[PDB]
Amino acid sequence: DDFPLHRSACEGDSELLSRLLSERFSVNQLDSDHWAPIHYACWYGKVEATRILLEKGKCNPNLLNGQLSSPLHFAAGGGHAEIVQILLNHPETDRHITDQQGRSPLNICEENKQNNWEEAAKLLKEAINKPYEKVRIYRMDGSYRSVELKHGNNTTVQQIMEGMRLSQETQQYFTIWICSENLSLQLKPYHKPLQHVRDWPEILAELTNLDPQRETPQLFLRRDVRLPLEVEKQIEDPLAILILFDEARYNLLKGFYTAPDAKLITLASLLLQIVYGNYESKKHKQGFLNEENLKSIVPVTKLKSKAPHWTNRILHEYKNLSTSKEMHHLQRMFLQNCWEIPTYGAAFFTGQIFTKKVIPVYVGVNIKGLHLLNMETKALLISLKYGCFMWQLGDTDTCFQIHSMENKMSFIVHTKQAGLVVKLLMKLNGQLM
Repeated sequence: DDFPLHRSACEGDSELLSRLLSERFSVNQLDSDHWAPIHYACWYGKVEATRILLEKGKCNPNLLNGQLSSPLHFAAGGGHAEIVQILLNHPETDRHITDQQGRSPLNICEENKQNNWEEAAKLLKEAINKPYEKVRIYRMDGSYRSVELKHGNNTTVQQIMEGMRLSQETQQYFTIWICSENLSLQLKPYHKPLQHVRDWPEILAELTNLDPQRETPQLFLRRDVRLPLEVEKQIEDPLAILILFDEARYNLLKGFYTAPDAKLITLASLLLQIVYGNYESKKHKQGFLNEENLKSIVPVTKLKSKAPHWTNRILHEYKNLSTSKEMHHLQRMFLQNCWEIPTYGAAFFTGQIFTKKVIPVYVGVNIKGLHLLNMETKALLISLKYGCFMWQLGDTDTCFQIHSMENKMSFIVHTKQAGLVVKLLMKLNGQLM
């Protein structure tokens, strides 16, 4: 390895640097000096080399050295004003970054007094006036909150949660998830969400067989999968109720909540009361529950064949609600009906089982146990409470096995998320010592 991408950067050969990027050379590879190409470019003041690496190369502007220094330190340290301009204009830049010795870019700049250090120092000082960049944090009702990014893309989940306008009690129920259409991951407090967004094609590559160009990740506020059901039952905060509710309704409508028709009807009636208020004879009597507004109160998996024969039982239970009142009281009742549902609060993973035929399955894990849904129909294939089964990862970490102590059925789920599943099973089981 000659490290030609690195050499091209400090030599300032733009055309060479650009071509090497297209020829699939990595922008975060560290050479034998533990330096990435952006470090050479910023140390030696190669303006155009840094610009191409940040833009075409889509390099992390805060990418650390082997010795934990940043491009901004090298840029400012060498007094390369124009490169400092560029880095500060990058949306992901962490302007509160510190090196291995807790020094700021300004500290190095003012000390070394190299080149255009005076100009670089001005840019750094009046960069404090700049408003921070903002990331969108979505809820399951489709809405979102713009949160200020203190440390650019180095901003952690915990720091983002502090940016959420949530009290200490409404906050303990939720955390940040990174989710595309067909992969959802709950992040830990120390994780950096925008790095996961950045590395999303590689995350999909490790865990799924999905097309990265057909999946687009976003950040979500979502129920903590670790939240004990016994703790949730004590909840009484209106905002915390609303968020859990909207997420519950979301799972309901998509068909992830499996239950007898009586339960699904009870839920539909509660949604009618919650959305439309009290029942009135002129409005909702006949022809009211058709395809269009049935779809917002019943599972989509029941909308075609099953729901059209529920309309009268739904109207009855809806009428009885009109003859609780407050909005968060009603939504709590909804959750009360959801809590007894087997797959409530579950994280879902995708996999396959092989009957020696090939059945694609959702793998659900919650504080209750493990659950398998047929991927197309969302039908509940198997539901196992903790204590009633055991799990074991496969040789390759590409599958896992489950042993039923009573049903004595053993089966193997094939999935590249097997590691995440086994890890999560262990954690949630341990909460029940």
